[PDB]
Amino acid sequence: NSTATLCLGHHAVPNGTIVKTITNDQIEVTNATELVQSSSTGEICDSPHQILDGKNCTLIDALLGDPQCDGFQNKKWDLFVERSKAYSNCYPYDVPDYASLRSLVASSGTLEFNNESFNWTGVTQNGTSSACIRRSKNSFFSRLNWLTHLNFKYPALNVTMPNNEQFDKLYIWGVHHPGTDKDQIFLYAQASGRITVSTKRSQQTVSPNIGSRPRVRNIPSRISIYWTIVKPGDILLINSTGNLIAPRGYFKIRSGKSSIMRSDAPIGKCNSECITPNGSIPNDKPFQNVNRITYGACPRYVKQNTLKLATGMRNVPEIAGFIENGWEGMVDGWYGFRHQNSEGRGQAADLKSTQAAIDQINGKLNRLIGKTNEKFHQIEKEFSEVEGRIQDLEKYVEDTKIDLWSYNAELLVALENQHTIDLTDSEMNKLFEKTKKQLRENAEDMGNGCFKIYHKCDNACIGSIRNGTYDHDVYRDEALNNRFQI
Amino acid sequence: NSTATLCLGHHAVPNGTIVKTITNDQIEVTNATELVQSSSTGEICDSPHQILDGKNCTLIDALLGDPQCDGFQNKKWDLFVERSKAYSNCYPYDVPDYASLRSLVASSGTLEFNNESFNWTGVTQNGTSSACIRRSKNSFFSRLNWLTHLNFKYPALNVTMPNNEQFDKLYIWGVHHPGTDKDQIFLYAQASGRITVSTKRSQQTVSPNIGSRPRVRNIPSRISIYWTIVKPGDILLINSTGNLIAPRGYFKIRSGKSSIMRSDAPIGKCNSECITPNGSIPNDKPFQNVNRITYGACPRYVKQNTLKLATGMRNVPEIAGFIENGWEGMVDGWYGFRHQNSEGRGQAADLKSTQAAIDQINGKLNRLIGKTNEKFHQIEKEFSEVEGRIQDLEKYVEDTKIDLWSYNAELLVALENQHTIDLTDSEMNKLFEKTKKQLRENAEDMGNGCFKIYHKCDNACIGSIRNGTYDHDVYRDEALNNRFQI
Amino acid sequence: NSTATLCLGHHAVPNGTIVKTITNDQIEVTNATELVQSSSTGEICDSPHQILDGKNCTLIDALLGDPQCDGFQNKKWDLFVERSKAYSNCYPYDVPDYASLRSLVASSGTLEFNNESFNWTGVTQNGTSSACIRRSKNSFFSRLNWLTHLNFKYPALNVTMPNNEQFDKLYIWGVHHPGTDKDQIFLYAQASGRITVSTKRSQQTVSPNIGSRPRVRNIPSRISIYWTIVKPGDILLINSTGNLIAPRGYFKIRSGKSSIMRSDAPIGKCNSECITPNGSIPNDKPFQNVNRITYGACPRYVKQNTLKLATGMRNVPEIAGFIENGWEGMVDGWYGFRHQNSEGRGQAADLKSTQAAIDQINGKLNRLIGKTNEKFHQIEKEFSEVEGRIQDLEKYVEDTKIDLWSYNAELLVALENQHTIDLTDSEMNKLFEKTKKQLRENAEDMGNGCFKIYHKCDNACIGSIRNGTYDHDVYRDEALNNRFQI
Amino acid sequence: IVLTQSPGTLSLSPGERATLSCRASQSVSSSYLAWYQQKPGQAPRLLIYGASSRATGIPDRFSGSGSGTDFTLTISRLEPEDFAVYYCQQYGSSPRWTFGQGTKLEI
Amino acid sequence: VQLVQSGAEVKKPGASVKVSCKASGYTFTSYGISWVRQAPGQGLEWMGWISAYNGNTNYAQKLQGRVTMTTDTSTSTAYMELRSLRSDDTAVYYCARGLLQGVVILDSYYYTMDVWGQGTTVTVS
Ligand SMILES: *[C@@H]1O[C@H](CO)[C@@H](O[C@@H]2O[C@H](CO)[C@@H](O)[C@H](O)[C@H]2NC(C)=O)[C@H](O)[C@H]1NC(C)=O
Ligand SMILES: *[C@@H]1O[C@H](CO)[C@@H](O[C@@H]2O[C@H](CO)[C@@H](O)[C@H](O)[C@H]2NC(C)=O)[C@H](O)[C@H]1NC(C)=O
Ligand SMILES: *[C@@H]1O[C@H](CO)[C@@H](O[C@@H]2O[C@H](CO)[C@@H](O)[C@H](O)[C@H]2NC(C)=O)[C@H](O)[C@H]1NC(C)=O
Ligand SMILES: *[C@@H]1O[C@H](CO)[C@@H](O)[C@H](O)[C@H]1NC(C)=O
Ligand SMILES: *[C@@H]1O[C@H](CO)[C@@H](O)[C@H](O)[C@H]1NC(C)=O
Ligand SMILES: *[C@@H]1O[C@H](CO)[C@@H](O)[C@H](O)[C@H]1NC(C)=O
Ligand SMILES: *[C@@H]1O[C@H](CO)[C@@H](O)[C@H](O)[C@H]1NC(C)=O
Ligand SMILES: *[C@@H]1O[C@H](CO)[C@@H](O)[C@H](O)[C@H]1NC(C)=O
Ligand SMILES: *[C@@H]1O[C@H](CO)[C@@H](O)[C@H](O)[C@H]1NC(C)=O
Ligand SMILES: *[C@@H]1O[C@H](CO)[C@@H](O)[C@H](O)[C@H]1NC(C)=O
Ligand SMILES: *[C@@H]1O[C@H](CO)[C@@H](O)[C@H](O)[C@H]1NC(C)=O
Ligand SMILES: *[C@@H]1O[C@H](CO)[C@@H](O)[C@H](O)[C@H]1NC(C)=O
Ligand SMILES: *[C@@H]1O[C@H](CO)[C@@H](O)[C@H](O)[C@H]1NC(C)=O
Ligand SMILES: *[C@@H]1O[C@H](CO)[C@@H](O)[C@H](O)[C@H]1NC(C)=O
Ligand SMILES: *[C@@H]1O[C@H](CO)[C@@H](O)[C@H](O)[C@H]1NC(C)=O
Ligand SMILES: *[C@@H]1O[C@H](CO)[C@@H](O)[C@H](O)[C@H]1NC(C)=O
Ligand SMILES: *[C@@H]1O[C@H](CO)[C@@H](O)[C@H](O)[C@H]1NC(C)=O
Ligand SMILES: *[C@@H]1O[C@H](CO)[C@@H](O)[C@H](O)[C@H]1NC(C)=O
Ligand SMILES: *[C@@H]1O[C@H](CO)[C@@H](O)[C@H](O)[C@H]1NC(C)=O
Ligand SMILES: *[C@@H]1O[C@H](CO)[C@@H](O)[C@H](O)[C@H]1NC(C)=O
Ligand SMILES: *[C@@H]1O[C@H](CO)[C@@H](O)[C@H](O)[C@H]1NC(C)=O
Ligand SMILES: *[C@@H]1O[C@H](CO)[C@@H](O)[C@H](O)[C@H]1NC(C)=O
Repeated sequence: NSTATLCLGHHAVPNGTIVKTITNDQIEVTNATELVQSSSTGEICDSPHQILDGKNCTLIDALLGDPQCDGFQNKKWDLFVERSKAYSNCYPYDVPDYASLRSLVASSGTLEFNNESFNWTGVTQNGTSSACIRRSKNSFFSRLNWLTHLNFKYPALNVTMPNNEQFDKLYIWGVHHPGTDKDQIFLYAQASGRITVSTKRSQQTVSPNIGSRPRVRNIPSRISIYWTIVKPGDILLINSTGNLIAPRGYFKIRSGKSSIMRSDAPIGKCNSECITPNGSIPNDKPFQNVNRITYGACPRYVKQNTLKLATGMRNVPEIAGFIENGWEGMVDGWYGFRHQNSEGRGQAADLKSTQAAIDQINGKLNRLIGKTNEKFHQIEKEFSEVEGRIQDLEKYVEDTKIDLWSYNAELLVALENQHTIDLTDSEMNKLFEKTKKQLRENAEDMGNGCFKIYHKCDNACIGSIRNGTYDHDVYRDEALNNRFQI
Repeated sequence: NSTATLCLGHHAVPNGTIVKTITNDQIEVTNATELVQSSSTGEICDSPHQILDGKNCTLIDALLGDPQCDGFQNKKWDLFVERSKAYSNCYPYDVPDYASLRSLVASSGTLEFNNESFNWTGVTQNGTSSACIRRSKNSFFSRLNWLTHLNFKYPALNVTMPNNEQFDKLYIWGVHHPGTDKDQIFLYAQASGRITVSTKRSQQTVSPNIGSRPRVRNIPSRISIYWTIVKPGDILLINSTGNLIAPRGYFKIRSGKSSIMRSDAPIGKCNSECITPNGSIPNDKPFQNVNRITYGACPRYVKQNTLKLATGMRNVPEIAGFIENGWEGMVDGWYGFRHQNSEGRGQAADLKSTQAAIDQINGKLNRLIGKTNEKFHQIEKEFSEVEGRIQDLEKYVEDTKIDLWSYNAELLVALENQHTIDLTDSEMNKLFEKTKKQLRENAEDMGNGCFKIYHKCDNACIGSIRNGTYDHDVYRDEALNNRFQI
Repeated sequence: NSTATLCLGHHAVPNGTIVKTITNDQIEVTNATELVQSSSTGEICDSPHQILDGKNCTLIDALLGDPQCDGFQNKKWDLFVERSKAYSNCYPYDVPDYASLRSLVASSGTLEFNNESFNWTGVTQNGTSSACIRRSKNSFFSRLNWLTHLNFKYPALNVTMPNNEQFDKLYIWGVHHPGTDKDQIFLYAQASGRITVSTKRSQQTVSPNIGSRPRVRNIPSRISIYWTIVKPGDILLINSTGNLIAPRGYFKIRSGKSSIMRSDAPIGKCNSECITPNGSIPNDKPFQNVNRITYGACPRYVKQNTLKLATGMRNVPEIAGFIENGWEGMVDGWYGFRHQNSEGRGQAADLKSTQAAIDQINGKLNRLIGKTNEKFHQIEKEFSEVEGRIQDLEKYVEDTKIDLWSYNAELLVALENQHTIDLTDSEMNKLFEKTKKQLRENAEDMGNGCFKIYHKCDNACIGSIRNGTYDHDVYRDEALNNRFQI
Repeated sequence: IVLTQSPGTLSLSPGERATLSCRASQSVSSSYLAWYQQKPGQAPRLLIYGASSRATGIPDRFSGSGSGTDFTLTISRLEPEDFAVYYCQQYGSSPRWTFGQGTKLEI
Repeated sequence: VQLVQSGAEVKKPGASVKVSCKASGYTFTSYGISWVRQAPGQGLEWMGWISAYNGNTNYAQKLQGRVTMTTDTSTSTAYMELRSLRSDDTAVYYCARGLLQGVVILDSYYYTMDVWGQGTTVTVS
């Protein structure tokens, strides 16, 4: 014929996906990726982090030396896993400010213990109880020394332990609370008195309180656990007349990345930087919806189950071009041309604009994938007891953090999707304008993303147009005679 | 004439609204809506939440059984409203960690109390005081039993109360601190001793402290209030030699949405999902500036007094089109056509592009209005007493949350206003390009948003152009004759 | 010749700056500014804030009256600077909940102290110790009164101090803990008993604990420091049988902007609204990377070492226009024209599009620069002791705040840079479309940002085009004869 | 999308509280969901617009609620005149509406 | 506000039916008109919507290519022509007020169909 049609357009797919934008809650796009990791593997992997599986022990039971926790002596960890099945199997005890000691040790990350020789004269050492059975024999906590009277005398103790090291020493000690006064006389041969443990920077005075308590493992008495930190150059002085559960030495306090987590997940074998109570998770996606409790290089926790990031163009499902619809028959790229001339129909993708759009999308993806924030010790996020004001503040802080990160994730995804669509529409417009400018006065814009080229134009001139080599001067006289009827 | 001028343009109003954008701090728009709720109704609604008006009674006074609070026995609430006029009118008392007990009960949401029969043998029961007058008779707290000596003997109590139910039991008990030694002997016939209340998991030991205190309601003595939570399967054991203010039973602990608020606002007949200390507010707008203390489905608190979200076009108030100014005479739509031809002048709106712009604005509005997040029990945000580091942390957390949400509100409004403006400019440009492509070579762009059509074009012709039915070829020869003189 | 070329373009620079946008991590721009303040001056400014340099004193030692702190009596401050060299040189003491009392005084902002006449009969006043040497004499804390027996008797004290003022009174008092029982008898002639300090709303009972502690300044004894706040209309009652370190009066509690900071920076003679532990910093930039501990109108603390905000155009290093590259030889403005005609080759700048771009950039800078967050008293952000759960929560809150503000800073900068680039590309396109519309049918778009004008167009012609006065009807016949060959 | 009616109130009587609900295959904005009452022989009438707002004159008992993917009509106390087929409506981004299968609430 | 539909129709398979809906009490061009099919038994199948304001339409995928909707502003009427009727199309056809047009919607009311016609009861075969 005397006139050719050259149409420009973009690909489409039979069934696209729905993403959210600033302007439209439901825009159909050719492709999208999930940015929220909604599921775990079900196992906590033993690497890269060092994980100490508490099995039947809690961290405090391992700290004190519960007979069932002998396998935890002098251990180190990056993450301590506390099981819901853990239980105490030793003399009943309580820890004032339990959460602080548990956090303190979990943060330290070690049960390394150095024995020290305390004078403890005039008293009987290594008291035992039927509650703590170690080797089918009555025992006591392996890191505590239950002192009792010697020959019906318990002289006042004034025992000095200087700290001549360069590190903080953690001393764990306690106070015996007998069930009855008869037990107080039997064990200490005197009135309760009081126990004072002090350092140059501190003092703690605890009185025994004799009285019956509900029996736990047939024991009506309790031991209260206290701890003290001795700085380098300081001195630990224990002044006690009875009811003292003495230290046997000290634990080291070190800084580090250690923490404690509560989880019943089995320990697996893999390399995964992010550990949650539900198991290790991939840390490639910027967000997760698995848990609130995390350790390592984890995605940020959000409340959305799914957030879809567009990675392609608007689908616009179905010669004519971009303005009317997309082209479902194009599989070699995202942008292209269709032709109708004296030879027949044709089609070829434009790969440079496809690659430009892909490069911009890949840029956004690189900015959003594998960019997690590594966190270690954090506040407790789940509670089993009603504690009051402190627990309420911890819950409020976490709820605020989660709501703010969920907002940021929703806004960020809507922002990235709107920019992806605007950029690929701009690229479509750039290709159309480039073709129009190349054609100069040899073609007219028909209004549907197509040019009417007013001259005979075989496949060679069409190819020249596609690759940017169309010389409008050679066809100017023919095009003007057909277009304006000179 | 032999030509016609077809101008495209958009509406304008005599007085627009000034909104903020990312690029322009003060851009005039044809319309805008307020996204910050800056006023309340002044009343708390009875619906949908159950509101318990504390009147003269604080939550703790209701918990203990202050005679003026007899009307609060076994009540339930979703929100407890504490009035600033409330005062105690019973035996003077204090509560160590008062805030924790108040929060604990407020979040429990019920004062349901179940009486239990404690052995209390060898002592007298139902002690009274002239400070607590119930029905013109000396009385005491309705949920406490003030025990005294019997026949000048107060034998040691060792009273067991097992927890055989499936729920946590909250026991409220206290310790009497007499004014002088004569009161201690008169009431207990012996030295203060100590009170130990324990469970299998924990113990609390409190010693009475005899001494004079400033008289409150002519009472020189005090009662300290302690509480314990007994888990299912546990046992409450009370070991006491005197000075015990015994429990009469237990309170239930539930999980739920209950909380406590301090407010002097009246309670009225209305329905609102958001309760503030200033009364209920609408929860349609995404943000509020009424208060930081909220309950229910409340907007997020921001510092901004106003945030205006554009819901329209740039105003640009005042033939010529959109390039020079807007058209103040349009009432039918937002975008349209104006023409001068051989018959006279005229104007008609383009309603499809108007609706497209409106639908996009409706989309933006849908994501903000009616998407309010629901919160219930939170930290305290206002304090009457100076306390220490915990109060400082609570204030810091709330100020951090407010600063971050105010930032998010400011950025969100600026981004959405910038996109609304860019969209309406895009719709104007799409209509202009549609008209230009439809006219093709029969008209020239004069640079003011208007086309000069180089042929006779009657009102049917202009209407054909406006509705997309213009036939390009019919007028081509005439237009070319006029445009180029052949 | 018979035609002329008019090229439109924009300036370029030999070496630009790399900035981040939403689309591209490293885009070179002609200019950028730093938004993160990464260094301090090294000195704290003493204006506009009142700064009290603690020198060798801590706030608590200034409060109690350590002799070396005599120069701090009755002082006020906006910021109290605690030095790392500070040490006590007086009787050894401890303060339960030290952090809270330090926060109380720091928030109050004053050491103003009023003396009160307490009855203190039957006892010897003004006890002294060799630990506290004031003016080469044994002394004691200047705000405390160490009471001892009189004539080997220490009658029970019941001393009333009503609060008849209109403000809260802060009373500081303590409890003596003798090293031995010989000291308890020597100083008090009787057993320790207990000390009760109470008001209508609260009571504190502390028992002395006799025992040896590690010697500090050769003293084996300690004083425990307690405080009470007496509201207007209330009464302070001190009930004591011995071991009382009595108050000498009260400190005022005020509300205000005062706070405490730990810093070894010198205090200079300068003016800065933002004080950090590293010294004062400029507060012009919206963000800082100097410290998390701030006082005053400070920028937000972020983790990023640098954030660069584009303040210029995309840099495209090198007739042809803006489609292929920028023009490095332009010095007059940002946007401009070049031409080649029968007279020669020339160049001129378009200063109205340039100024429009400058105005929009200035708008962004005015919204970002000079807007800071004024905050005064905050939580402690650095710790020297392992405290447990409370310290962990304070650290968690600060880490969350820092991560959220760093995210906000990163997203804000990427958005501002993306909008700046899009706006200046839009301004280039607006100038190109304006020129094209002005030329009408007398020129063709060459595809490289240049127009071929099909008539003789001298420098007066080009100037007419540049300033918007070109009349296309003057040259229309020549232009059509040249464009279409008749 | 597609809505699943999952009828849970097929047989009730006067004075009982209805728990009639609707589940969307995808989460939706609460502003785009509505409840309708269709009596035998009559055109459907709108009861609730949004998740919880009453439209025209209606008894106070017709107070519903919901969010996310799960919405409930929650008729406080039924009366004989309230037995009808109840439809769950969802508005999409495009000017399109979808209805559920309908829960028949009868004596 | 009232919507009045045409009366009952009986058609043979292969015929088309055009159902009218006249509006009264509100500006016709301020809202769209939605058409909904209530089959015997079964639930409510939405068929389509047309904007009286600007003439835009939206159709259910099952009926694309079969239903043509039109409005007449002067009469304030809407029409729906259903082509190639089959016996499966016997149903009561309702018209209802649809979306608000020409005004920005802030309230959730205007996303619902609050005014319904009577139902024409069209029988096919
Ligand atoms: C106080 O009461 C408790 C329980 O009422 C007593 O504890 C019980 O002691 C018997 C043996 O005497 C055991 O068989 C029970 O199992 C114990 N029960 C509990 C819950 O501990 C306790 O002995 C009493 N004390 C005194 C001094 O009477
Ligand atoms: C300790 O002092 C207080 C006050 O100085 C005494 O309390 C006063 O007792 C009288 C007794 O008639 C009352 O009228 C006053 O109203 C009380 N005032 C206050 C503030 O309590 C208290 O009795 C004294 N205690 C002893 C043991 O002497
Ligand atoms: C308890 O032991 C400490 C240290 O073992 C004793 O304190 C020492 O006392 C001597 C003089 O008596 C001083 O020279 C030392 O410097 C002190 N050392 C420390 C660490 O304080 C303390 O006196 C003993 N207590 C009793 C009652 O004997
Ligand atoms: C979407 O992109 C991924 C690569 O990220 C590709 O593997 C997948 O086939 C794409 N899907 C479609 C429908 O284009
Ligand atoms: C934990 O205790 C249970 C008690 O029955 C025992 O069966 C199990 O083997 C214990 N686990 C370990 C690791 O000791
Ligand atoms: C242990 O203490 C006693 C009494 O203080 C002392 O006599 C004895 O020497 C001490 N033991 C040593 C130093 O080994
Ligand atoms: C106490 O037990 C430890 C081992 O736990 C032992 O080394 C020490 O000699 C024992 N001392 C006495 C007095 O039995
Ligand atoms: C993660 O663990 C919590 C607590 O066990 C659980 O509620 C949540 O559903 C888990 N998440 C996943 C994805 O399984
Ligand atoms: C463009 O295509 C034409 C037609 O095949 C060919 O002759 C010409 O060499 C091509 N140019 C380039 C740069 O590929
Ligand atoms: C609260 O106390 C005041 C004291 O005068 C009394 O007048 C008022 O009636 C009381 N209110 C209630 C609800 O008991
Ligand atoms: C104490 O008061 C309660 C209140 O009901 C009563 O049931 C109980 O019998 C009284 N006991 C004595 C000993 O007065
Ligand atoms: C606990 O009760 C027993 C009962 O005999 C008594 O001997 C003991 O002193 C009591 N202890 C306290 C602290 O009340
Ligand atoms: C609400 O109450 C608080 C505290 O009384 C007040 O600061 C605030 O301005 C009040 N707001 C309104 C809108 O009344
Ligand atoms: C467009 O307007 C012209 C002039 O009024 C009219 O003749 C023509 O029928 C219209 N077409 C449509 C589809 O509205
Ligand atoms: C960048 O802008 C600053 C002013 O903010 C100016 O002083 C500087 O010279 C500019 N640099 C360039 C290369 O234009
Ligand atoms: C601070 O203490 C050091 C060491 O005792 C002393 O040299 C210095 O002069 C003191 N400075 C002041 C201001 O007290
Ligand atoms: C105690 O010291 C103060 C110091 O000003 C003095 O006024 C007071 O008289 C002294 N009292 C005795 C008993 O020394
Ligand atoms: C402290 O040790 C001395 C040693 O003689 C003793 O007399 C005194 O009672 C002890 N104090 C306490 C509280 O144990
Ligand atoms: C309080 O003072 C009175 C005055 O006689 C005295 O009897 C009582 O023992 C004192 N109490 C204390 C705890 O000091
Ligand atoms: C400020 O001081 C802190 C603590 O000494 C240090 O970590 C930080 O790097 C310092 N910053 C600058 C800019 O000096
Ligand atoms: C525009 O430039 C031409 C060049 O000769 C000059 O004559 C004319 O006056 C200028 N107009 C304006 C408004 O600057
Ligand atoms: C702004 O929009 C609202 C809601 O669409 C409308 O009620 C109001 O009249 C509008 N105002 C203007 C000036 O268009």
